[PDB]
Amino acid sequence: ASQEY
Amino acid sequence: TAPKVLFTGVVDARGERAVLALGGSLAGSAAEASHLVTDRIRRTVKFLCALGRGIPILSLDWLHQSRKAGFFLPPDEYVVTDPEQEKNFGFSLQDALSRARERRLLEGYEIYVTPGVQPPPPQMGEIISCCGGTYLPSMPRSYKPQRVVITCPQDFPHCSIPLRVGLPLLSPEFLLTGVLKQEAKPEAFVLSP
Repeated sequence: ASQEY
Repeated sequence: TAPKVLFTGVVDARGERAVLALGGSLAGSAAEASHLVTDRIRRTVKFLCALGRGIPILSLDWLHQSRKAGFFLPPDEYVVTDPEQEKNFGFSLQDALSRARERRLLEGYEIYVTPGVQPPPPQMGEIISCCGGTYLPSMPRSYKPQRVVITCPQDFPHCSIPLRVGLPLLSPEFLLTGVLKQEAKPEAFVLSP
C-alpha cells in the first residue's frame, strides 16, 4: 500500500 | 479530453473498470491526472499532490454512479467528505481545494530537500511542483526570500551550506501540514536546536 505521512 | 483518473489508498477494481469502460484512462501520476479518486483523507504523496494542483478529489461513488448512467457524471456531488479527518487535521478539504484553485500555494518558493527526509526528495519535490513551487534538486548556495530547506535531525551534515548562507531549515510538516490545509506558514516550522 501507498505510504501515508 | 477524456479523464485521466488517479487513485490513492484504495484498490477500487470496480472504479478502474468504470474508468476504461466510460472512455477515460488511468493516470500514471498526479501531474498527468485530471481526477483523484479515494475514500478518505490521507497524507499520501498523491493526495497532497492532487490537492496542490486543486484537481477534483472524489469518493468511490463518482465512477460507480457514472457507470450506471453510462457516462462520466459531473464531479460536484462526489467530493470526498471526511469529517473525522477534517477534524483530526483541523481543516476543510473543500476550503483547502478552493484556496488551491484561486492561488498556487508555493508561488515564488524555491525548495531544497535533504536526503533523509520523508517523503524522500523526489517525492517531496513532486508535492512542491504541484503547489507551483520550484523544486531545487541542487544545493542552494545563496540567500533568497522564500528559498527554504526541508531537513531533519539526522541530516545535519547536509545543513552545512544552508546554515552558512542563512537559509531557513524547516521540518517536513511545513509541506505535509501546509499543503494539506493549503496554508503556508514558514515561521511555524523552523527547526530548533
